[PDB]
Amino acid sequence: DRPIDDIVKNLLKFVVRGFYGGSFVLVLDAILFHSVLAEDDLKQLLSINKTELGPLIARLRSDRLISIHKQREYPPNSKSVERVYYYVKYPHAIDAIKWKVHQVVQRLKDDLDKNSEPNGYMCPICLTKYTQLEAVQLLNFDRTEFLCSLCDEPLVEDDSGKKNKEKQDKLNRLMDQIQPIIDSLKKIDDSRIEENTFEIALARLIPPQNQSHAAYTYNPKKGSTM
Amino acid sequence: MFFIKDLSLNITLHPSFFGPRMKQYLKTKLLEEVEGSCTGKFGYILCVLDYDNIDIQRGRILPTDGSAEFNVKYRAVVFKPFKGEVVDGTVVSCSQHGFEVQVGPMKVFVTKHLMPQDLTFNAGSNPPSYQSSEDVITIKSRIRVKIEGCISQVSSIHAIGSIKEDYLGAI
Amino acid sequence: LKRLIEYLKTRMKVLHVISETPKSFLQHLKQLTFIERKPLRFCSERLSLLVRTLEVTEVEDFTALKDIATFATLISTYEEGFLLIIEPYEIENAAVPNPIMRFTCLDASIAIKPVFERFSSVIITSGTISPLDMYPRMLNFKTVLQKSYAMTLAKKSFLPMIITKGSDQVAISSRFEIRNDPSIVRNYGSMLVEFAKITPDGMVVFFPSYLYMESIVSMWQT
Amino acid sequence: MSHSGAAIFEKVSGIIAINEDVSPAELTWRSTDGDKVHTVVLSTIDKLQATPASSEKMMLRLIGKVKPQRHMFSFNNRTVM
Amino acid sequence: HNGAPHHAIEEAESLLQFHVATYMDNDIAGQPQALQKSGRPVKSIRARLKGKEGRI
Amino acid sequence: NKDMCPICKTDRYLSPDVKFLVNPECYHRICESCVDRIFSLGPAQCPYKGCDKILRKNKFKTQIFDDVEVEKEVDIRKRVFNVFNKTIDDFNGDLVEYNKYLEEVEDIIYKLDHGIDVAKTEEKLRTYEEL
Amino acid sequence: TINQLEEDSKILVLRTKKDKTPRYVWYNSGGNLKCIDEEFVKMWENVQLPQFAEL
Amino acid sequence: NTQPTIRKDGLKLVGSWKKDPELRVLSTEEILNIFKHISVKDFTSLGF
Ligand SMILES: [Zn+2]
Ligand SMILES: [Zn+2]
Ligand SMILES: [Zn+2]
Repeated sequence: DRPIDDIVKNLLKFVVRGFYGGSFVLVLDAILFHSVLAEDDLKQLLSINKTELGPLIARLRSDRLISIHKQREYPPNSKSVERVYYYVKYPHAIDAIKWKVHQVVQRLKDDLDKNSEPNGYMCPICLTKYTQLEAVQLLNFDRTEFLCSLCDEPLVEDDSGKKNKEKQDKLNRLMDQIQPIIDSLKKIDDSRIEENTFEIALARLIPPQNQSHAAYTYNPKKGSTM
Repeated sequence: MFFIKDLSLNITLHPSFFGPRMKQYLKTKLLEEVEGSCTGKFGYILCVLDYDNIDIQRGRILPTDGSAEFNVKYRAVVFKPFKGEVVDGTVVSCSQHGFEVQVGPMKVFVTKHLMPQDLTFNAGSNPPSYQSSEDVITIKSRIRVKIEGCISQVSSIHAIGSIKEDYLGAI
Repeated sequence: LKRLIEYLKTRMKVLHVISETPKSFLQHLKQLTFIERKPLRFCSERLSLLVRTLEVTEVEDFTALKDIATFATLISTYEEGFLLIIEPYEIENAAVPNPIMRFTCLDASIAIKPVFERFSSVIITSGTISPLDMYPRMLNFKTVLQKSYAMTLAKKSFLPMIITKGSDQVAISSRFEIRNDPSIVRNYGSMLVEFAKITPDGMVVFFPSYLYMESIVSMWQT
Repeated sequence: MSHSGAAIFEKVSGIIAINEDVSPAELTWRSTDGDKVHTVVLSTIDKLQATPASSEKMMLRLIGKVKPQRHMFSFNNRTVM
Repeated sequence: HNGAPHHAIEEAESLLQFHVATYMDNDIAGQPQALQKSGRPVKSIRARLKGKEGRI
Repeated sequence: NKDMCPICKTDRYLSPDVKFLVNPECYHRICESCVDRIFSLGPAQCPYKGCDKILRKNKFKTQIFDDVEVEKEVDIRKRVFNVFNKTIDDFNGDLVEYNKYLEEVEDIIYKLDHGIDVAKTEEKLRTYEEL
Repeated sequence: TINQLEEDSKILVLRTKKDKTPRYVWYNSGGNLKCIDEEFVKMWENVQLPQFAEL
Repeated sequence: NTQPTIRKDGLKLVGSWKKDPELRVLSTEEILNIFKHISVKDFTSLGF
């Protein structure tokens, strides 16, 4: 259908294959294939456990990858269990992905900044850090070794600071692997993204099985001003 | 660097010095704990100006000690360092960690991470010092240091210096 | 030539329309890079000589290069009466910015001055040149005699008519911002249909702009 | 897009597709699980019955011509229907 | 982190809220109090502050 | 590359605040962030592969012409014409002498550009600016 | 066969935690499953994103 | 939006919306986000 929809599906697939485990890929591909899905639909298609989907749904909700809808309907047997519908909010998902990748690269830049300073001095008996600014006043009159205030122990040099090139190589290895994400968001930001919801995702659904316990038709109610 | 400032000190004069000439005792006690005293608020207070008239207020008897708390307001020359200020100096001591350079009242430490790599430490020579392919740093030798940072306690101020910036070092 | 082209490319990147004199352009050019007016005034001749002496068989990728030489010879030789307009937008409806640089003739007399000084007597004649005295002011030359003849007719051969309102007495106009108004479309359409019903052989219809023509034809066809 | 859509026929899920390029055009309902495939020939269609937006359950009825055949279709979206 | 139903999350946050509240004030109307192993109520902050033998 | 800084690898879409900074000596594309990273501690060698010439942080600037070789040309022009400030009035109206002087200074600018005979031309420039 | 197709990034396999036993197979319509190193996966899972309105 | 009636249940707060009633438990993080959305003059008028 929409090439932009195929692009954002590729976004979701690549980010879940890169930064998430295989079961997360399975549930995300299930939601991407069948647009609206309930918990029994996932348990039928994937043969997944409730305790197995627990951490998966929790992590995908915390990362704003899967939107949950708390609508209950009225079946003919009237056993209206509170079924939850798992769908995707495409602008919310791409905003969450963009924010997460920007925060990862900013935190790595800050780690590179905090690695850019000189090594410092460690006290291994007390396991205490010492920067170059605060170790000035702990020297002896012998002018030989850094003596701790508590342990009175010969301080040792930190191995930090010399890992500046290692963190730079980590940045290089992150940045070229995330290059498809940047190239795809270049096309996304130059395009218009429609705000989808449960009703919009109902227009492009694929049936998961023959008999679904949860009805996909929206039931309006009077007095709801959420 | 050097400033001229207006300071106030709370001096706890003991009742044992409550003589008719108590102003002289108060002045001597003021200059005992001001000259050379280090304060993180105002830097190293070195000398006191305007000796002919020093504004001495009415001293407060403490509610449980009986001693008189005077608020003496004076004018003095101070040496407060700032990070980003370049100062000259002379090296007073050296070690493989780096060298202590004396600027005014302050022993600024230039650490082994803050000189260019040409300078190397040696302890076989007397005195144990730093030498490079173009210059040497020994005791009582002129040098110029940039203050990268200073830490100020209630009664001690220590600064960290560097010579990695160009047009620094020995003059 | 290469650094002149790169200076022009640097002058392209702008967010607002810059209108400036050739002298200001040359002064800013000289301050930003060491290019004088004198080599610019011979740049086109030097480029022609260099292309001739190299005997290059294909010159199509040099063709736009000629434009630069033209620019290098125009804005350098003249300093009064011309302008330079740098626009970040060539057309307003484009999403992507497409900057353009227009070296512009403002004095219409500078091109026609060698004609009036070289030749001793010219006979300017147009069918519909009016007013007569506008042209000796707009073009710097003097006229020994000006007269516009009144054609003599036994009967009124041509019938000039002015239509200010439509059939329903609604005012009509061809201003560019009101080209989307339905009412003037109704008036022009009914007028053109009635005249086409009565015109014997053939019409010529003149519109003020081609974009206005496209809009009015699209609304007539819809 | 308009020619294909998820549907419920005889309380059985499936996909409605329009085989329009073939002559005559057909309405092919395909089972999601692969149980049964049924094609409706459009040359023997008599009446169509639709539901409005005010109806809660939205439902389509196809009545054929000669006992007339009745086909009874549930779509889950208003715009697709 | 390891995933739970919303009943379990609501129950855990209610238990945490109850623990914080009884740490701050054991005497809450309409609410059970925290009890010790010996069977006495937990002497909370409010009980240690209000009354005759409080701090004040 | 054209868009991304090859040292810190950051792209323009991710980091829109990067700026075009360049070394006047060896002319390598770099951003202001990397300049604040590596040369803030002190002078160092150029982080590109195959380049190790010494360069200073305060010497850094932005490329106006956006092309490397044209920046090379204009900066050699600035480096040469500061002391090569002769005009037609200095030659007392002699057009041919000024034209040959312009030809010679263009030739030495070209030689410092391509570096084919940089040594004697640099020595000539130093001896001229000493006067 | 499923094991060698899994490392080819052709199919997705659902395996038990007690032992690597293939039970259910889906089509891997996306890219490679090991495009991102494990330290960067930890870096991604450590970071957290703000709520809806702050973005 | 219509303001639901908020009442206390033990150590939690619940809210019932106006039926044109839907009663639901108000989460604490929602109240924290609402309080963060409160401008300075709003609680200055409230005395905070
Ligand atoms: Zn220790
Ligand atoms: Zn960079
Ligand atoms: Zn370089």
